[PDB]
This record gives sequence, structure tokens and C-alpha cells, in this order.
Amino acid sequence: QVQLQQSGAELVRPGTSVKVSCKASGYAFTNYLIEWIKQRPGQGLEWIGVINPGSGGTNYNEKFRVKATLTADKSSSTAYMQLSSLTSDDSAVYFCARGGGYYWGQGTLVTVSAASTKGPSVFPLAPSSKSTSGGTAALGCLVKDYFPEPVTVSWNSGALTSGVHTFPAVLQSSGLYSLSSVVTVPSSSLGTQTYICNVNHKPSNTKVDKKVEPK
Amino acid sequence: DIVMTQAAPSVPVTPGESVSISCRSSKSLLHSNGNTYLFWFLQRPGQSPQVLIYRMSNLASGVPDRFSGSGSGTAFTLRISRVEAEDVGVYYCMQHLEYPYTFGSGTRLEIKRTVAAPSVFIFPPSDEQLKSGTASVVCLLNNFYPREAKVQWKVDNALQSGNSQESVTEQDSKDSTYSLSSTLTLSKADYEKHKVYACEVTHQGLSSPVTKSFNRGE
Ligand SMILES: N[C@@H](Cc1c[nH]c[nH+]1)C(=O)O
Repeated sequence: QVQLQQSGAELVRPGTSVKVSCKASGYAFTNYLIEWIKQRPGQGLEWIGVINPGSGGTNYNEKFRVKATLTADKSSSTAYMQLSSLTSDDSAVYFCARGGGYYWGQGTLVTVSAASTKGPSVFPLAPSSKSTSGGTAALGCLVKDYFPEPVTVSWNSGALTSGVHTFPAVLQSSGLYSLSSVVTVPSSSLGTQTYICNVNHKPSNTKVDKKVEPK
Repeated sequence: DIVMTQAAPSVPVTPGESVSISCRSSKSLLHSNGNTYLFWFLQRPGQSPQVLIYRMSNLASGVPDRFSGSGSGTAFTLRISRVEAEDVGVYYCMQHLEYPYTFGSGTRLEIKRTVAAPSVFIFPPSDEQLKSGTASVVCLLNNFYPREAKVQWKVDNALQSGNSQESVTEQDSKDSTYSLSSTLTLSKADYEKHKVYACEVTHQGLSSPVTKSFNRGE
């Protein structure tokens, strides 16, 4: 089974450089091309360039020729993309893909910003009579005031997935993000089942497991 | 460069029916080897893209038979027969003939389902948040269709402006609905100067607006 494993999310200051990696497994790395793709949040796909890891040869979209440098390390089966002279225009998810686009990396989010990391507060959205109808209750968690993206939310350590809606984050007027995650459950379960939202904000090392109590 | 055009930003389809998604190129994608270097990709919400069709008309390995591609050298169609609710996502064409490779702007597939009014829930600010000096009031519109839904906030029956923010989920891959949150943000001090908090919801599935409210102090 082929896998392309990309490095983790980056928060980097404007005017600096960043290097993202794409480690290949499950096939002979030097026998296939690696392509790089940019995707701004909520937007489409843009092609950056391609490298032949066996030869070192590269071709770049002219739009990225000043911005991007593609290299490959045969000994570690890893392809690299360096982005220089960073600006907020470079904030995006960057993908690697084996030639032709059957096999893709999971993406690397790059946020270019001078703002400081901040961890969120996590507040319960408690189920009440104002969130209970026809035997169904709604409850959730509000994940407020964090930077940068992303936050992940699970419920009951991943055991609860049916009826969960975790909303896209919003950027508040303060420049900090906020999101909520909700779940609908049987109202008859409110007294017998513990509901916990597991919130992770990796950039601030925030991990909160908040129990949401009926009120 | 070769410009790829997808003229429809979205196309709607009822599950079990067929749908066509169009793409055009500003130059023929035909190569002298006889292949036309047009590729179709799907990107599901929160996932990496995945290939569907390679070289215009060939089904990629493991892709369901219901997906097919055809075209001239400059105009192309991805046909999805027997559409399933799980086919929601964005469909992109791409040319792989000449550098720089280029993508179309994408066409979302909207799954048509029965119209459904939202179930509306309202959450006062938590005591924990109030201790920190801020108050967030959350109104949840759950599992509705179509996507268009308007939320207005009224505090002490005064219509609010400028202090709410909404988030909408992507169309659910199982039930084809959307959900929406609206959050009204006030300071604790401003929040305690008022008693009645209400969100008013307008949606095609409703004959008249639905209001959910609470009074501060249970
Ligand atoms: N003929 C292409 C180069 C190419 C070969 N294979 C794929 N692309 C060009 O001029 O950009």
C-alpha cells in the first residue's frame, strides 16, 4: 500500500521561508514523479511544479518560480518543497501527489502570520428544554478565541460520531478563531450517558476534555 | 498557459439519477500519441483530491463504473450515472498536456433531497464563560435543506445588527442536509442588561418564521 506522508502544519512569520516534506512509502520513490499543488482555504487547486526524484530534474509553474524550490532526498525517500519570502498570499494547504494524481499526500497547512498563538477556551453548550424536541436533545461545545487554525473535536473519545456536526471555524472581529461542535442524542440518554467533547488545538498544545452536563 | 473552464459552479442531482459536469480548455488537449490529457478529480469535504478519469475517457482503477468521461479535444463531460448521496463534493478537471498544468475552477455536486425545515435549538452562555466576562449565545439550525437559511437575533425584541456570526456545514454525505450555527457575542455586562434572547429563523420549509428564545435566569 502506497502512502505519501506530509509534514505537519506550519505557523511561520512573513518574510521567512518554510520547508515542507513528503515521505513516500510502499513503492520505489525514484521511479515516479512527485507533483506539488496549492489550495487556498475554500478555493480551488493550483499546480506548483514537478520533480523527478531519480534525476533531480524539476519544472515549475512560472507563477511559483521565484517562490518555490523542489528537491528530493533519495536516501530517505522524501521530497521537499521550500517556499521563500513568505506573505499571507502563501497561506494555504499544500499537497504532494505522485505523478498523475492517483496517490496524494494528506496536505500540509501553512499559515503565514505575525500573530501569536493562543489556545482556546472550551465552554459547554448544555442540553436543556430549549434544546430538546420530540425525544431528541442537542448539546455541544464552544471552542472560543484561538489562533491559528486548526482545531479538532471528537465526542466521547471518538465513540460518538452519529449526529455530530463540527462547524467550520469563523474568524472573529478580534482576529481569533472560534468554532462549535454539536451533537443530537436521545433526550432519554441525558441522565445515563456522559457526553465529553475532546478538543485539540495543537499549535497551543491545548487538549481539553469537557464534560457537557444537562442543566 | 492552457485555461481550463468549468462553466457551472454547482450542479444539482437527485440520487439515482444521472448528472453531467462540463469542462473546456483553451487549447486542444490531444497529443500526437492519440491520448487527450484531460483528468477529472473529486475532492470530498476535508479530504485530499482523488482521481476519477485519466486521459479523458479512462476509468481510474477502483473508481465506480458509474463515473465516465468523454469529450472532444477542447470540451469534456464527466457523467455520473446512478448518483449516490455520498457523491457530494467538488469535481475538478485538469489538463496534463503542457506545463504549467492547470485546473478548472471546480463544480460542486449538490444532492437534491426532500425540503426539510431546520430543528432549531438555542443555548444561553455557560456560567463558565460568564465568569470570564463574555457571553456567547448560540442558535443551532439542524439538518435542513436547502442550504439557504436566514437567522435574525432579537434582544428584548430589538432586532440585532452587527454582532452575530454564522457557520454552515458541508452537505451531509448520508442524509444530504446542512446545519448552521449562529453565535451572538456580547460582553457579560451588556448581556446582563437584557432579559429576552431570541433567534428567528426563515427557511423555505417554514410557512412563517420560527423563533426560539430564552429568558435570562431560566
Ligand atoms: N510538452 C510539455 C512538456 C511535457 C512533457 N510531458 C508532460 N509535459 C510542455 O511543453 O510543457
